[PDB]
Amino acid sequence: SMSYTWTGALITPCAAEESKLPINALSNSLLRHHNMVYATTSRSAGLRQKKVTFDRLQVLDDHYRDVLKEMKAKASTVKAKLLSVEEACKLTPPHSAKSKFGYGAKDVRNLSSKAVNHIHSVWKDLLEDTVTPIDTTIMAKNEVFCVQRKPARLIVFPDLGVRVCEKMALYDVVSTLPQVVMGSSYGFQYSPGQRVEFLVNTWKSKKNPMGFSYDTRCFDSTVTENDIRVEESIYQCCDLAPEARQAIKSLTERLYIGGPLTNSKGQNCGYRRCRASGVLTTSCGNTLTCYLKASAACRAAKLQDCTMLVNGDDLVVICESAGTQEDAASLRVFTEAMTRYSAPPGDPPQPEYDLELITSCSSNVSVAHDASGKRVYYLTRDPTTPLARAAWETARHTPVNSWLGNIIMYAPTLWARMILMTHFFSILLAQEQLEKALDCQIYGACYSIEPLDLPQIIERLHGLSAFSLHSYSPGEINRVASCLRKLGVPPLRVWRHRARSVRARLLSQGGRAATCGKYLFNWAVKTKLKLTPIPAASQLDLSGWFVAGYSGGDIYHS
Ligand SMILES: CC(=O)c1ccc(-c2cc(NS(=O)(=O)c3ccc(C)cc3C)c(C(=O)O)s2)s1
Ligand SMILES: CC(=O)c1ccc(-c2cc(NS(=O)(=O)c3ccc(C)cc3C)c(C(=O)O)s2)s1
Repeated sequence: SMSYTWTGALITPCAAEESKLPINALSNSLLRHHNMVYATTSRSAGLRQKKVTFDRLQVLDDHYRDVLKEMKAKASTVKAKLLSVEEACKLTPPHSAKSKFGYGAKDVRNLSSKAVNHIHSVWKDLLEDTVTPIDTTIMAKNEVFCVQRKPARLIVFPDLGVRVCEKMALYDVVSTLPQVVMGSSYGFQYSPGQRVEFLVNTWKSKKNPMGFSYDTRCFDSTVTENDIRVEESIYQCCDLAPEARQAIKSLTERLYIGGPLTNSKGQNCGYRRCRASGVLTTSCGNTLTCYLKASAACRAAKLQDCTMLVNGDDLVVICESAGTQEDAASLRVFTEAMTRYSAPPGDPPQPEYDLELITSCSSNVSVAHDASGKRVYYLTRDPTTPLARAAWETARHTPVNSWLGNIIMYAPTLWARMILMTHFFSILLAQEQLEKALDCQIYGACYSIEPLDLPQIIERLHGLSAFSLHSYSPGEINRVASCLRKLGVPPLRVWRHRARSVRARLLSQGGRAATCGKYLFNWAVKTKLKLTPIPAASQLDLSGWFVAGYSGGDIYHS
């Protein structure tokens, strides 16, 4: 079974595409080596098509079935509700792709009769037809990176009407089931601090810890019909209304298992027989399937007390070491088993004995010290991509503000604090847009956030320690300094000066702005302040922020 089959029609763009970093009067203050940054375009779609097109083979043994039976037993305890049309509509992002049937995200969010009527019609069709493949659009994603160039990734999604129907039938399922089936192993239930806490405690739970990350080669393409039907059988274990059962069966047969691909010009590009990257179940399905295969593989490889952390296709395993030589052999067997389950590795997995050396979800655990000198572990990552994207956002407004999402997720880091916060608050101040809400993404879901609320948000997600970390590790320091040299990003003395300036402007503004100045830039002054809990913090409603992953799920909140 080929992951895809093609007709020859090109994967066309839906709008003008820029590959080179746009430059304005602000660019240089952040990055000088402009030619290092680029954005992927449909022009490289061909290359990607060749990488994601291959045959899949699967040999399922008793370990696989034993793990599956256990997962289904847990899924049976779940009771999920069918969402109402209005509820599903409110979860639609304001700028989500418009329907091909005469209405857009705006009409959906406002519950217009035209949109609500078509949605209802699509729903009825799902109930009465469980065989006809549903159309999907295939587009080349425009993503920014630093060279040393990768081809654009591909996104496959059904019409807006179908997406609302997916929410109605499955939102409650994909939001509640993974945590029940996988418990503490389900990664999306954790905020960055909780993820670090889980990784550290798990590591400490082993007499002689050993860990490794497992990178599957183009995971979506390795997902087979069997995998997708297996996922449906797990969903069906839930206590569901009969109408929901029918809808899930229908969406599985007509959309999740596969279907035709249509480019932006309306031409048939081919056919998909693997995971669709732009459906509501993409994250939950990848997570369940990755966890199923990995769990079974741990048994085949005989790993001791293998604890796992799964986020979609991202997998991290921490177990009890049985000796260096043996761990290496076990990992080999693990990879062989994963391969038999149609989850071949991209990069061969290697055993690590230093927690901080394991990268998962493009991040790693590191350590610093708080105002009290106490050791504190936090999540960080290589800042190259975040900075390249920040450069792009410096001269171009985008649907998703990566800089804001990165400040929220990596607030305790040296780079997010010194550069991202300083640079963007400087711009927000000059343009008087501090109070303007911006969209960013957390675990795949889109959120509208006011920059002025960052202090509270950071306090709630990372704790006051995020505003006073210091004495970072040499490893982290060198990686940050190397990245800055590579990109041609100005040094500390420059950022410290800009930070003091920004901090002074914010303080004068008063209100929330002053709070931003005091907490976000305390590191920039020589005579540090108090920094005590923020009252308004408790006000913020962060429920649903770290519950589940919705990558490509077309999900919006507030
Ligand atoms: C290349 C480069 O600019 C740098 C390399 C290492 C640097 C570092 C500056 C520090 N100290 S600091 O100047 O007080 C500082 C600056 C900025 C923030 C957000 C926090 C703190 C505590 C470091 C540390 O304490 O570990 S590492 S700065
Ligand atoms: C307290 C603390 O750890 C720090 C305070 C300021 C730091 C800084 C370290 C730097 N550079 S470095 O690449 O890390 C570096 C290069 C060469 C040597 C010989 C040493 C270093 C550290 C800074 C800068 O470039 O502005 S500030 S690091």
